[PDB]
Amino acid sequence: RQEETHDQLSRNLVKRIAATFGELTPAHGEALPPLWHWAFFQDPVEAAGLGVDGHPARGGFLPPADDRNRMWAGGRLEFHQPLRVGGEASRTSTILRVEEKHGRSGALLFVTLRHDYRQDGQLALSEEHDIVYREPTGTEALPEGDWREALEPDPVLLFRYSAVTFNGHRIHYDWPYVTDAEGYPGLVVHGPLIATLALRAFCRANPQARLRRFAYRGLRPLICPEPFEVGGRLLAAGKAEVWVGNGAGLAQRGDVEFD
Amino acid sequence: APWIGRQEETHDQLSRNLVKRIAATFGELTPAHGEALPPLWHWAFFQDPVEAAGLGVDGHPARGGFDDRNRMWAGGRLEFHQPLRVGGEASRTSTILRVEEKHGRSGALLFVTLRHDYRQDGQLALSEEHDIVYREPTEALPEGDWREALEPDPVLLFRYSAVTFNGHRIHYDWPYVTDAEGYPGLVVHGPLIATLALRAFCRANPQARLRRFAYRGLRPLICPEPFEVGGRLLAAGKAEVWVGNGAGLAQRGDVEFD
Repeated sequence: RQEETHDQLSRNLVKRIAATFGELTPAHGEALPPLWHWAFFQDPVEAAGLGVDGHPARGGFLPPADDRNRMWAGGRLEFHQPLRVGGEASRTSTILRVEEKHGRSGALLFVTLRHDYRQDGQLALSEEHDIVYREPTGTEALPEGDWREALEPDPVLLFRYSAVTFNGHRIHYDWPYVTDAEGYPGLVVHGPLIATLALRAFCRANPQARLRRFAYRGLRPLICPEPFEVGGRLLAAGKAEVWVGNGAGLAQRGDVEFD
Repeated sequence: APWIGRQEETHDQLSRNLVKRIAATFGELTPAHGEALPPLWHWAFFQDPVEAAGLGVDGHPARGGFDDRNRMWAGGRLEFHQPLRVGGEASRTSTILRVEEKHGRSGALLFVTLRHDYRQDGQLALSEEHDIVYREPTEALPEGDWREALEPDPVLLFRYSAVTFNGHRIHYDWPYVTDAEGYPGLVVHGPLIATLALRAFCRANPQARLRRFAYRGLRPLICPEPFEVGGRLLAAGKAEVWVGNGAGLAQRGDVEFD
């Protein structure tokens, strides 16, 4: 069940994430910005090990030759101390739960991974990640908030985010595939990309906040290159909500707790 | 004022986490800490990407010496002094060696040659020239001593762009590469097929100690067309390598070794 892997949070890759987001590259020993840890702990497989969608070949939990579309659906993180640039870190991972649910387009499989990240023998971060497999497929409207950021995705941004995460999933860069093969209108803006943007905006609007908890859940896919915004609002001291959306409604919602 | 001769230095760590991603892209073994970085994998490193706001429309950094022309990796030459070590620090000293613009009947052609010298632990490890061409949008496969058959796909191309953190849209943005730059499909990277061509030479001659490699693109290789790499020995310590398919050669190169 449990698997422990290791990585260096090396500055060369941190530079590439920072450039992707248009942000500064922290120096050795400084805090890895929130959710940039997704660029690390990658153990990619050779092509023979890959599935048609570019991800690692679908394993035992799925039926043979599963045609369903895989999606990064949401997750939850608990923040204890920042991981630090230039240091090593271990990730202890486990499949927490697998579950069949009944979706709008048919039955969808829900996989929840749990990861614990340690540095210098201390737990820095705990995460749950929800992965969904669903069949080829009226959200809440964009509410008013205390901050907002307008964004305009393009394929270079999406390609770069896939690059720093070394995610082979073809829905983020292979336009003929994402349309003809899995039936989307165009490229999908990564769930974790917009989560990072929404959390980043909260932090900008709240620079003294010290993150304790972040939850995010996708509602509908965002398609490149349609403009969108990230927003949020304080609900109470140390409590905020965030969202990602546009004129067609919200694509992602999330919850922040902080000190 | 003179564009050539301005030296710039950059530093990196040849960290194994990115070596694993290169190894996976190529389906090769992942060298252990402290072993040799395989030939031409140095291209995954020394990346100083620019922020999204300083990117040109083709996904490369914006042109400072301006504009609408296609940029292409034309060729290069390398001299191998000693292998770079996985896990070590390394430095690259770079300069513009030569610049030429010709205003001919097919538009203006801008040719640029960069020089890179790579040092590790106070020793020169590798020297490189890289030829870049800017140009307005647009032989048979010989018999040899060795050959390898290859089928490109967009994941491969995406992965090679990822490890080189190369934003150029011709390697992954199918609507751009066709409509905007006039190719028939995704372009298989020159450096990628150069790595494949040299790697197949090293496979067929595992005792060969590389001294020099030269490569030149001849025509774009388009994904997903099957292609093959090969080459043959010309003389003691001399080989030629090539990349091509039924449609003709896409790249040639020369290997000197001992």
